[PDB]
Amino acid sequence: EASRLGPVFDSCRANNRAALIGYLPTGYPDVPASVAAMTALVESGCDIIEVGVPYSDPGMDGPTIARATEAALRGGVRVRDTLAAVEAISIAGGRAVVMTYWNPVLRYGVDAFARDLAAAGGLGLITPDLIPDEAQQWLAASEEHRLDRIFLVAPSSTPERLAATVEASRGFVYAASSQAAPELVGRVKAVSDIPVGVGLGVRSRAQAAQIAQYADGVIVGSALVTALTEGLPRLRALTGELAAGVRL
Amino acid sequence: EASRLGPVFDSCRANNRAALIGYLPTGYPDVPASVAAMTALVESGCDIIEVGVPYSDPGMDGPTIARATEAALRGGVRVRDTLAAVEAISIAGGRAVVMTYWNPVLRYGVDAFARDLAAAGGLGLITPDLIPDEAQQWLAASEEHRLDRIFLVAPSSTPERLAATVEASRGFVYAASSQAAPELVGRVKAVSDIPVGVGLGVRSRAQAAQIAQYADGVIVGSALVTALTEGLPRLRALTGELAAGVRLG
Amino acid sequence: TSHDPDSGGHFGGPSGWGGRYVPEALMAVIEEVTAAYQKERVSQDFLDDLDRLQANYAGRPSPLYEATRLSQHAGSARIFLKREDLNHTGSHKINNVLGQALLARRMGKTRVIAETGAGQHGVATATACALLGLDCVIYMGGIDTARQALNVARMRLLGAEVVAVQTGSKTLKDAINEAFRDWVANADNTYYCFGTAAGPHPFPTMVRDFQRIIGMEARVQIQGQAGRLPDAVVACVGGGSNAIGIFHAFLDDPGVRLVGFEAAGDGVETGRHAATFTAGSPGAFHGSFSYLLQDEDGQTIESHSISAGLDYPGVGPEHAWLKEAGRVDYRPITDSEAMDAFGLLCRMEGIIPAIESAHAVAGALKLGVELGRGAVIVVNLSGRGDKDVETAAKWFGLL
Amino acid sequence: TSHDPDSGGHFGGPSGWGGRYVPEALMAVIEEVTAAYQKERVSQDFLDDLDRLQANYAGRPSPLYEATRLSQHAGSARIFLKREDLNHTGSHKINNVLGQALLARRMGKTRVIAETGAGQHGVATATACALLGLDCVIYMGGIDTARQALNVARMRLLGAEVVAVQTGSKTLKDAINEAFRDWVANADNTYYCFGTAAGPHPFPTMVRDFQRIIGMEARVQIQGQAGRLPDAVVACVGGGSNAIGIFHAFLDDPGVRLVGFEAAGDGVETGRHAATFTAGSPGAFHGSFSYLLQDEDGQTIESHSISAGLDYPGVGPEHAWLKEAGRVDYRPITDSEAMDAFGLLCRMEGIIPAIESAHAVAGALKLGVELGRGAVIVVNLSGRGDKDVETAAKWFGLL
Ligand SMILES: C=C(NCc1c(COP(=O)(O)O)cnc(C)c1O)C(=O)O
Ligand SMILES: C=C(NCc1c(COP(=O)(O)O)cnc(C)c1O)C(=O)O
Ligand SMILES: N#C[C@@H]1N[C@@H](CO)[C@H]1c1ccc(-c2ccccc2F)cc1
Ligand SMILES: N#C[C@@H]1N[C@@H](CO)[C@H]1c1ccc(-c2ccccc2F)cc1
Ligand SMILES: [Cs+]
Ligand SMILES: [Cs+]
Ligand SMILES: [Cs+]
Ligand SMILES: [Cs+]
Ligand SMILES: [Cs+]
Repeated sequence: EASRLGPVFDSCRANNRAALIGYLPTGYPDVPASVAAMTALVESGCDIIEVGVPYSDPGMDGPTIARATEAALRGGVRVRDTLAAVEAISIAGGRAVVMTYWNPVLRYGVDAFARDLAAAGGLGLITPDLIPDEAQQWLAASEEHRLDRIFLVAPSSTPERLAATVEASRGFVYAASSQAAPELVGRVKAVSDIPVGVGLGVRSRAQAAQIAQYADGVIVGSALVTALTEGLPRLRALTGELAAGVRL
Repeated sequence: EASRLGPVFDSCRANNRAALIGYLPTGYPDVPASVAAMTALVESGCDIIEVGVPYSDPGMDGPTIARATEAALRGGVRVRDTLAAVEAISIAGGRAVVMTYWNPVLRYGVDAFARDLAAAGGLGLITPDLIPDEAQQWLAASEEHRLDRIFLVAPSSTPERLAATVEASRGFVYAASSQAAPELVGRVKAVSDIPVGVGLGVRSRAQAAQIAQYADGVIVGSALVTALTEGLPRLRALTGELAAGVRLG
Repeated sequence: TSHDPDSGGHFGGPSGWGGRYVPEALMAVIEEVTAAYQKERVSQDFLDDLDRLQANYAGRPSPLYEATRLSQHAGSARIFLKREDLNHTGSHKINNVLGQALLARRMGKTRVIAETGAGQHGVATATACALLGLDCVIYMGGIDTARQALNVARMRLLGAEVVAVQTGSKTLKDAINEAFRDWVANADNTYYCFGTAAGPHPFPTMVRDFQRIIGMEARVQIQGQAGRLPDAVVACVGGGSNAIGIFHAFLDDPGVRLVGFEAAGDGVETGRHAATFTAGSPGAFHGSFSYLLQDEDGQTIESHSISAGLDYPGVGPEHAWLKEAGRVDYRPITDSEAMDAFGLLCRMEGIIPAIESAHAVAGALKLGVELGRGAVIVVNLSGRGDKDVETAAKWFGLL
Repeated sequence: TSHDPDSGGHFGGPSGWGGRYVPEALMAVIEEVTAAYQKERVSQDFLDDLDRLQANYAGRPSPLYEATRLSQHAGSARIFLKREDLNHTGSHKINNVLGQALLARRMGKTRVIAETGAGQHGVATATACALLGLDCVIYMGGIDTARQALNVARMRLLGAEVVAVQTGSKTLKDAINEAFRDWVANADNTYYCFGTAAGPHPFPTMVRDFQRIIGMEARVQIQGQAGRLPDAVVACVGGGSNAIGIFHAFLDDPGVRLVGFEAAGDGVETGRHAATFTAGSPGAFHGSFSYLLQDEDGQTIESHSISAGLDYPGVGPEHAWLKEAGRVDYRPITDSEAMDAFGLLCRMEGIIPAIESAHAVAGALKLGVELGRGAVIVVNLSGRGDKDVETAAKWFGLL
């Protein structure tokens, strides 16, 4: 009847605010510490958690995330560690989606990964290198195991492809990138009432507030990894600052 | 008429010996020392001196002669210094021929070089990179200025070319090169009575004596240069041993 | 045609080889390039321009040469060398580059980027950009800049900027990752001149269409010289452009065996190879669903080869399809086998091959022993060895 | 036969240019080579063997490319490049070597020797000897081994012994002297594959006959592409083989200007040059009567050039005869002029020429300014610049 993340965005939209969406990669700095960090995010007030699956050739990841995922892989991180992370988040009372490049999902098995993601309490999948054009197996797996499918749109997206991507998405649309972010969010609002998340290299409280004025979600990742590298207390402090940002 | 070197070979053949033919390059180790060295050869019993003209690219010279000609050219040796060496040799009672590559002769002027060589008392010219095929100007200058013309023959020389090279030569034929050397002299004697000088890298009395059995002249070059590098006394001793070698009775 | 993919870039229907595994951020320019290729491939102006340059600039056709002194080392079979080594810049790469570079100019793009491993695609790209007046940036892995240094200096002389890539394995796959990131950022002004028959649609089809000329010439030349079609046609396989180029014209001749030879490095048992078909499995990598070397979770495994050109853990999707269909067989050749053949081609035929191409010659020698006396084997001699002379002289102790 | 010398090798009269200024010890083998060549130059089976190798092994014909992006630096003249850079081995040298190596096999010789400066002749000879199963010894000046080291390594991989010559200037003239000394000692079994259009008869004529193909092809090609014979044909001049090769077919076209470009080094006023026709005079050198750089006593003056292939104080006798006749003009080009042209060609047309060839390109640009808008100038692009990349990268501040 409705998406898995829909009640989270309605609860935010009822409290007159945007959702804070927090990315961390599994296994950085090691697997136990990363899970303890993801639990800390739930406590520090993240509405949704993006659990990153480290990939050997992460085409779209920036330098902070790329080096962290490289380090997680050196440390022996495995795809199953991500599903353990989703379970620990869900028991703690948080809401988790998985962000992954597509080959790890193919290798695991698209149906099997959906099945096991859903059994861990996972709510959906963010797919940076999977366009709807190739998503037939994922569409079927998503419908059967009741998982949201968050595709990405871009400033460069043609009108036709923007429409097709928004139509194929359930839960929210990850609008990735001067006035480009609000213009892209505007073009999604013109064809659909689906929530839009915005990832813009957010570092601070003021930046999260600006984004909350037009986006239903603020996505933070790079800054969270930078914070965890200095320390786990530094992550709590930053996450609390960003929690206040989205309520403005 | 008789060749300029005719009387020397006739005289040697009457005393049952070969002519000793000694090579030194002008300007090694410097110009005055080389003139003193060539005078010493006359005094020590060289019948004929080959005055070498140092050339920048001497393809037929061995390592010992090539290093020495390089050293001469670094010293600043000139073609006119070879003419002066011939004068000094003539003044000392000696007999000089010049050995040169052809281009220094062309640059000087063939007729003019033949004139000036004859004026200095020079008796002829040994031409290792001039074959009779290209020797038209030289043959004319040679007849005009009464100079002998010593072309080379080799073991590889065909019957036709050997006969043409002997026919074109006056004074002696240079048989340059083991039984190759007597065989080559033997081929020259079958077509002509011209004297044959033989070069074989000779360095000792014994080798000079071997060659004097069949040859009219024994040519020595490399070993004289090696001797002079050690010193002028060593050159005198070696030349004396080679002069004993050419004699047979 | 019978061999082309659907409009999405899929070969073989529901196997699903090829396609586009790329971010939405790239789809506007990918769709732009696809459309421009479809328009220009039937434009007589474009084909006339490409043809004029292939003849007068690049030196086509390349000859087909019967290497008769190799015959005794190949079971008395007859080895014919298709001499792509004689092309301008010294390899097959120039064929694809002139096509794509002309296309970049037709689209109004003002900047060209490329990846290179052996440096031959880099040099060809720089060449075409000099010729057409386009800004050029070549991405090259740091290990490749060191072992193919002659080509770095050629690229710089040709006016191309070169960026040494220090991430991952510092070889071809890592250069491709960096050039991809550049294209994502600069798509509106930049054309990506991709040098092998992999990537998202349209690159596998387009690269193959520009390389097809090799096989079309070879098919005519072998019938002229030998009086019949060959018993086999063989090539080395990196990403797959020279192999697919020579193979394509023989696909519908059922008696012509097709064999691709991939790099096995220290040996397939050692974990230091680039033997994608022998040891890899299906997956999505660098824009396509094809074969790649990957671990149990689907992390790309780093390849290794003495040859910079074959040191790539992926392979192009049309090859995956031809392997599935049983039309082409793919076999491993080790560093040692390749270098033996390198030396042999030097001493027997006076031809210094690329170490890439040496893998194909080594495989041809073995295939000659299987097929026997009088068998006719066409080998694509993909490049010359200028760039590898130091490596090979070191290998044979000639210093 | 109209432009040939007499049976003694002389151009312009029985005591004119050319001839045989050699020792009697070489005459048997010189006469043997002369007789063999006179027999084989009129044998269709020999010319067929040479043609078949030219087409299928060497990849002839070489193309003619109009370098339109040079025009503005050549007074709006039209520079057409005859692309000998695309031959097997990377130069025109292979044309002559294939002919002479085929002749060595016909004569029953088992050992081939050669001189080389740039290393392109040395590589070409090694290549042919590997192809034909002949033992190969190459003599190369010590200075040249250091500045053309890529070609030393290639020769060694091809199976040749490379001997570094330390005598004199340690450059091409001194390599020639050593090769001559080898031949004198080993005439029985050894063929001397001489690499330029100089030397004693029969070499100037034989080398020119095997390079004639360049001009024969170019004369057909230029009429096809430009619609008429050129206003000029130009080439660089070392000993003179690539120049005489392209010039020969245009000698009886009275409207076609012919210009040879010689290496002027630091300048003709400095005494560091190889400008034989500008600064030299007639004399006997390396087997022939021709022009050379020489002092008042007739000693050879050591040449200098940045180009190893033009660093030679002599020139072939056919060029001396053509100079004296008023048919060809010969003109100096300095190191700097040549490097400016080297760089321009890389930058504008994406072709990396030999530094030798860049002298011809430099000369064509000046000639273009002299002749003006629309003048058709054919330039012999004698070889590629891969051997010169290190030197050129250093010249332009690119490592
Ligand atoms: C990767 C590069 N070259 C690969 C290459 C290959 C292998 O690439 P294919 O795309 O498989 O043909 C074969 N032969 C030569 C001479 C090559 O240079 C490059 O130059 O960037
Ligand atoms: C002397 C040598 N090369 C001369 C050369 C020359 C000049 O030599 P010619 O004999 O004048 O053609 C021109 N171009 C190239 C590419 C060359 O390599 C050599 O390689 O042995
Ligand atoms: N995001 C994403 C993907 N993670 C990387 C690994 O695959 C990255 C990627 C890299 C390169 C390509 C590519 C290759 C050839 C031509 C055009 C291309 F775009 C595509 C994707
Ligand atoms: N003696 C004598 C001559 N001093 C040298 C030059 O004057 C030496 C010489 C050197 C080389 C050649 C030569 C060149 C090309 C082909 C065949 C050849 F033999 C000839 C002579
Ligand atoms: Cs060709
Ligand atoms: Cs450029
Ligand atoms: Cs591969
Ligand atoms: Cs010259
Ligand atoms: Cs410089």
